[PDB]
Amino acid sequence: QRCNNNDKQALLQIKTALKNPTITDSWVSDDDCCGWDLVECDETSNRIISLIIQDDEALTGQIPPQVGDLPYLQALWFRKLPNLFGKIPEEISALKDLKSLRLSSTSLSGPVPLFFPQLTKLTCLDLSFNKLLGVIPPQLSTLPNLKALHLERNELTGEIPDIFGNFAGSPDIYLSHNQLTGFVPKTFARADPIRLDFSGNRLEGDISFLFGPKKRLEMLDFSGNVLSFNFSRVQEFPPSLTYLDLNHNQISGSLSSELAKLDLQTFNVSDNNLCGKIPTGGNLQRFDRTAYLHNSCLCGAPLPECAAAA
Ligand SMILES: *[C@@H]1O[C@H](CO)[C@@H](O)[C@H](O)[C@H]1NC(C)=O
Ligand SMILES: *[C@@H]1O[C@H](CO)[C@@H](O)[C@H](O)[C@H]1NC(C)=O
Repeated sequence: QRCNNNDKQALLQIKTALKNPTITDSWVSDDDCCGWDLVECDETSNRIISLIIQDDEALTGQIPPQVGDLPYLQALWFRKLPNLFGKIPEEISALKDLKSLRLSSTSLSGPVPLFFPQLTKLTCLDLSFNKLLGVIPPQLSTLPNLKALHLERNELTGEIPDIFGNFAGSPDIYLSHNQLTGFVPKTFARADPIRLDFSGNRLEGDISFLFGPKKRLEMLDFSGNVLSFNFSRVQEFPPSLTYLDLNHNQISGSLSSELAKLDLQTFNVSDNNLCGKIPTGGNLQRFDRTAYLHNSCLCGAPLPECAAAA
């Protein structure tokens, strides 16, 4: 045939372990498993290289450990399974060929496991919208080929490890809606990511070293933190910045007039300690007043005109 018998028996184990959910109805010992839904075989090796279990509210239990028994997996997705619980099983460490691991929108908990650096082909690592706990493993920073890391919407505490600025190739990082504390590491000055989303944490201090004219940054969201620095020290911006959200921080100083050279699509500095005139140009008078409310003394279009004598 085509379907490898060992890949076949592992899939039949996983089906059994999940209590024959409906989404595995295609998994019949009649038909070649390469034919089945949710899975993909390689063209040459004919091994299972893909398993996508998604969007099934009734599916109850843990990640079956027999996922470790599909040794040629390149993509393993468990997404939008609210009744999936327990911890990420240690067995995923034997999946040396994964490029895409997405375990997200589930009730997976415990610590972020420590074996991910060993998964050297990883390009996408998405553990987002779970109940993961404790600190970020700094050694994740050693993966050589990551494009994106999603740890957003868990229950992670502690600081951003210094070495998280040193990912080879500067992948996008999403840490938002956790309980992270301390400063953004200055190692991020040397990183060139396209997107960063650290919003809804308890981060403090400065991020001025994230901006600057040779960076390829397009999207920055640090809204809902306690950032406390003088925005006047950012006098040049990454030219392709189109999304900048800093609402709900303790940022002070004033808006550089260099902001008017950006094609900003999204812009929000509401609920800060900013002062002085909103500069004229670019898209700045195109944002409605809600991008600028709850500041100390910003004035001008679209806020009311500057009134020094009142
Ligand atoms: C903030 O930084 C700039 C230059 O880096 C300085 O000129 C300015 O007065 C400082 N602002 C405040 C409010 O301390
Ligand atoms: C800015 O943020 C506030 C708070 O999240 C929100 O209510 C408001 O609509 C936002 N405005 C813009 C223009 O993004």
